[PDB]
Amino acid sequence: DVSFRLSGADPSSYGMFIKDLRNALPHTEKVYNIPLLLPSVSGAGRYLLMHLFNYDGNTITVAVDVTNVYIMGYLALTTSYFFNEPAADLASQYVFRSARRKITLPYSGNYERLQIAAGKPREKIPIGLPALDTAISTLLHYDSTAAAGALLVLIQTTAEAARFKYIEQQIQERAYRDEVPSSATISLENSWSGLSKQIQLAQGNNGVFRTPTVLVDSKGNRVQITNVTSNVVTSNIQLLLNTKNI
Ligand SMILES: C[n+]1cn([C@@H]2O[C@H](COP(=O)(O)OP(=O)(O)OP(=O)(O)O)[C@@H](O)[C@H]2O)c2nc(N)[nH]c(=O)c21
Ligand SMILES: *[C@@H]1O[C@H](CO)[C@@H](O[C@@H]2O[C@H](CO)[C@@H](O)[C@H](O)[C@H]2NC(C)=O)[C@H](O)[C@H]1NC(C)=O
Repeated sequence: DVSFRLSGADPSSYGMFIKDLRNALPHTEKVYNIPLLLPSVSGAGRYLLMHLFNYDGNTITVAVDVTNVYIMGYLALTTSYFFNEPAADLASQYVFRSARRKITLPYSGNYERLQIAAGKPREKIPIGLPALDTAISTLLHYDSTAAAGALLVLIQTTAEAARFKYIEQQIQERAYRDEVPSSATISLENSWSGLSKQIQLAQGNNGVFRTPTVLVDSKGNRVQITNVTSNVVTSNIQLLLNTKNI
């Protein structure tokens, strides 16, 4: 498992958590020096448990699919909660067996749907370590509308920071003040699968993407990523979604 405590949290211990989370995702191979997530994993080995504690020290456990870093659901005291999607239903066979009841959220895990349930797109939802404290607090008691927003916080501050060093750094910047995600943050999250695919296809195209990926950069400007020498590939991206799952 991996754990993260908001109590006493600073950029450094959040950095330790994101490293532990990355280290808990298995791989047999690196492609341009980036771990390649597995095509699949059978049984309960497929899910990582992240124990998250808010400032007060109350806790949820979040089940994460180790092949794609998708959050599947979570446990809050004696109740499990899963996304309304077949992968999550499948996960519910293996994790949080002991929960007194299992609630299916009234939405799937994707950003479009979640932004609809929450009432705001991501661009307008502040993230940060305080927002992550809020989200834990929210998930501890069922409220599907609130939960959508809390899940949008939780996905970005865990999975998305695991995937990209830049996003991890953005969150370290808001260790004590939330702020809506930068344009680059949103662009990177939206491009992970596209990027993961092009990096893998470059492997026999001399490092050249077959299709250039458009991103917004750290300065807010619209770049074209055409090859693996780009700093998005050399510095930023930390995990690749296997093309077998694309
Ligand atoms: C298709 N899918 C993607 N995700 C992740 O859940 C979050 C929101 O879902 P998404 O499908 O909106 O992600 P996005 O458009 O960023 O796609 P990506 O570039 O391919 O990742 C993101 O972190 C996704 O990586 C998903 N998470 C869950 N629980 N279930 C899913 O089916 C699912
Ligand atoms: C591949 O990698 C780098 C992207 O980082 C490209 O280098 C850029 O190339 C053009 C001129 O070729 C410049 O306008 C960019 O600003 C360069 N950037 C940097 C950081 O060096 C390179 O051109 C790409 N080439 C191909 C053929 O894919």
